[PDB]
Amino acid sequence: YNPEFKAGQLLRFRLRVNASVRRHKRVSLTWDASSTPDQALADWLAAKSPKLGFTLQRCELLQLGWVYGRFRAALLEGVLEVDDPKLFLKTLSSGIGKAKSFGFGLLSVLPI
Amino acid sequence: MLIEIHMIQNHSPANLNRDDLGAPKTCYFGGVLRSRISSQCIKRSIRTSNDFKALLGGVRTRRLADLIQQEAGETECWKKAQEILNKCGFKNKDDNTKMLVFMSKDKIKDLARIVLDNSLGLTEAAQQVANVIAQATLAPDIALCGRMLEPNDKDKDKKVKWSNTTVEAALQVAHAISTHIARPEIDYFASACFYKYFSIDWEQLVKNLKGDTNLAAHTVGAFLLAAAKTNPSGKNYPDGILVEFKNSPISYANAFVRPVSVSDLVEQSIGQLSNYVNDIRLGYYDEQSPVIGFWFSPNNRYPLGYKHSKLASRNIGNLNELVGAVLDYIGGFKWEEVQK
Amino acid sequence: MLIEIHMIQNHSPANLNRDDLGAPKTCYFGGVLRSRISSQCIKRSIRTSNDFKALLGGVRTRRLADLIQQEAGETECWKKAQEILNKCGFKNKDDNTKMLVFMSKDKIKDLARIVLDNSLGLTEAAQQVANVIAQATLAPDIALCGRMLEPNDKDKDKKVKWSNTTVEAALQVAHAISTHIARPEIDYFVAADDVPGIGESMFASACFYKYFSIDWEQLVKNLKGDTNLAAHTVGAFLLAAAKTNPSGKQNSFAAHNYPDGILVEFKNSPISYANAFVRPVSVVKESDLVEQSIGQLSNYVNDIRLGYYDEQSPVIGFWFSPNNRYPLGYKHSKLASRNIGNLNELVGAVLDYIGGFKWEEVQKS
Repeated sequence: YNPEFKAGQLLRFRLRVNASVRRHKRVSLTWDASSTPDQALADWLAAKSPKLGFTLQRCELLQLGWVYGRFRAALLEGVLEVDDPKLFLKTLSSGIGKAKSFGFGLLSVLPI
Repeated sequence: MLIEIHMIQNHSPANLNRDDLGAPKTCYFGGVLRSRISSQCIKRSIRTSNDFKALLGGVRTRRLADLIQQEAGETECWKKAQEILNKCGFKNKDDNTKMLVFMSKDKIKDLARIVLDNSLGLTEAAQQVANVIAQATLAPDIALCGRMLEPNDKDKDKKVKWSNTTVEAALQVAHAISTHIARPEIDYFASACFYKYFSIDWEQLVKNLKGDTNLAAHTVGAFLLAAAKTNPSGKNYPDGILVEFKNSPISYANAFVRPVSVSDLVEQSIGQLSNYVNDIRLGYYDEQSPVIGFWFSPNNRYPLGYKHSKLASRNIGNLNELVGAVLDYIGGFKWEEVQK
Repeated sequence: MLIEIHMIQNHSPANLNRDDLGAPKTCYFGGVLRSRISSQCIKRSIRTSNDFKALLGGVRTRRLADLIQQEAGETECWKKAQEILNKCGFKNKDDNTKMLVFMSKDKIKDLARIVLDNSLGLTEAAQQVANVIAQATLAPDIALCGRMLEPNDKDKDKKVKWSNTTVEAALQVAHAISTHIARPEIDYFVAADDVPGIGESMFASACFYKYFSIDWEQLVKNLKGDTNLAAHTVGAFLLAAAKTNPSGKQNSFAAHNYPDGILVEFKNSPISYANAFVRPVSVVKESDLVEQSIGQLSNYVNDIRLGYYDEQSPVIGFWFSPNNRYPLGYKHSKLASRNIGNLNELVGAVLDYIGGFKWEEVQKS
């Protein structure tokens, strides 16, 4: 597999995220009663997307659940736009979160 | 004597139900693979909807231990409750207090009163608790979903007689099914139309509520509203709404034994259902007592009856007007007065 | 003359009859696994049916003391009634009351009078009650079934004179089998406690083929005449088998479906057409399972008719489908003597062939 992508190229991506935050232990992401889980997850992913190297355009939640062995798993799909071709390759094949040993960090990018 | 409702709807994959492996559930019908939503999912989505909060008067919990210690106020009654409950027998094979309990949210006051009586023997205290939760069934949830409670005899008391703790159900629902085969998305390297069937026993429900009538009418209206305006999990009015009153149960699932293969999936499914309904009506019943139905459509989006064959009493363009007509046929039952 | 019914009916994904482990019943026919509903379940469904609530004259209970106590009034009989019923050989084997006495003629006033009589509460009363159960009880449905009782030795007294208690049932029901391979599926569920702080279920769907057999002469004999009651029984059984389903798991898997193809025939020897489905039906893209099964049934019935033909006894049958939705002889053959569009007139025609009995009058008895 040799992924080559140019700057400013639209792609179709599927990614299962690990909503993990640290407080005063590691706890799952929690939203407010006036907001939907999809909005909170989209905002949380867009917060880290600058450092990752891609720009979110649209994203909807598909499967919000847990993975035992206890971890929190959320499956988000949509349309993303690559910012630069340098940081995107580093982000790929490395992970976008924690618990990478249980198959939580993985991207599948498709040309559109 | 029975209210029969058949619904035609569409549902996006983002609001579906998945198995233990994470994939949407499927079923066979006519030798082909379809999409399946469990009936338990539908019931749970209806009892905890925004249109059924006015008629939710029961809870299913394995933590009576935290419900009892929520109204006494005095902290010094918790082991009292963890002993009275175990004297009753609500703890099961192995573990400890792992039997689901189902009583209305009005006898917890009685449970606290009985717990907080120090001049009462423990055995007769447990007996009083049994008579408390052996008649706590005056809730619309219990009269629409039923309840079973098996008391374990492994750790029973001397006598501690149990009353009738089983209530018969009044509602029959089916696993929802796809009018067609499965579909996919866009591979690398859900999206379906479903149907629905309902049945309510008015006599059984009125028996389970000690003969109350306005409560039964309110429950029927709320259940129909919730079924029409609620999505299973996640977070879309139905295209076809059918209402019938029969004395024997009839289902029309054999309308889709031929998969619908084609914006016209809805139309073809409605046509097939209409053909099956007409065929059953014209070839399985006559005389005695006829049946009368109502076709309600979103702005009459889809008409039914080959555009010439009469088979429904009237056409309704609004969901809110549908509830009143259903309650009207039983007699009276204004919607604005039963909501009180 | 034998009345034989063949019907084909589809079902929604359901679980009507299950074993001790909760899995729906299955069987092997033709080398492949199918879905099964037992005959006892069908008989119990017909017996406990709305269209049969008019001729239920049988009671099969492990306890009779309760019934005689209810019929007695306000007195007390339980102890002496048990004493007489133990004087009679109603079993005490392995501490149970084994005998599920199938005593008919629900009028128990005879035994109530015998118990409430200030006579010798002894072998005389035991003989009287034994005769009462053995002799009088006929009932309408104990003509289709019947195993009146079987007295127990050893326990019984040595002065009892039990008479004949065999009824020679005149009903034959075959286990229902699907016309294809069976596909079982697993459902996963959770408890979801309401206050904050996986199981497995089984189901399947199939299209079934059913077969009944009623003997006219034996039904008449067990009723001691009364042809009106025999015709009433035929009509009631026809309707009950046509429109009734097992009452198992119907609060979660509502499968109140009705048959699509019905075959009724009269002959002198019984013939079953279950061999039409030794080859399981495989679905094609241009039709459904029901149509293919009906086609194979058509082929087999026509073949049997042409192959075992006898000139001394023509076979007269009737084929009915709702609104004639699925014809039998699709290509060229007119296998049935008549085609009918409604079930009520099918029952009327069957009764007319039986004895020219119109529907209304036989409903009075």
